[PDB]
Amino acid sequence: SLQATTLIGHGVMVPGTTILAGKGAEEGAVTSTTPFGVELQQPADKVTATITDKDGRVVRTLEIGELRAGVHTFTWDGKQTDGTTVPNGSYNIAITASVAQPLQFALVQGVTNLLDLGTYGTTTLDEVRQII
Repeated sequence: SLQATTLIGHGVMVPGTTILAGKGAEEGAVTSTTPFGVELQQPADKVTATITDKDGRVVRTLEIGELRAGVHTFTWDGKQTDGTTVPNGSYNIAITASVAQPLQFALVQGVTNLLDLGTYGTTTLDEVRQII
């Protein structure tokens, strides 16, 4: 209970592929995206990430590179392969390495112990790879 409860209000990286893109409501707001990650059981020589929009169109392919085993997180700049910035909305990442567990950002909204992640549903504490 103590360990679950102090996560409320923090972000967690959990299995999933979702990235959210958007702008703040303030003047001058630049598009930002919620972090993504990958868990590797073995170290990786090359790491590639493909990002699709809701229609499933590839808007960017990322070359991540060499990564040691374990948990890693990244933030996409929200720009397409042609330099333009993507509309506000949901995007999905697919990651392959040479098994890869993709990680997505979720906000902890409460507890039930189970973490309530809102839209993402629930997850147990052990499925949390990183707290932010």
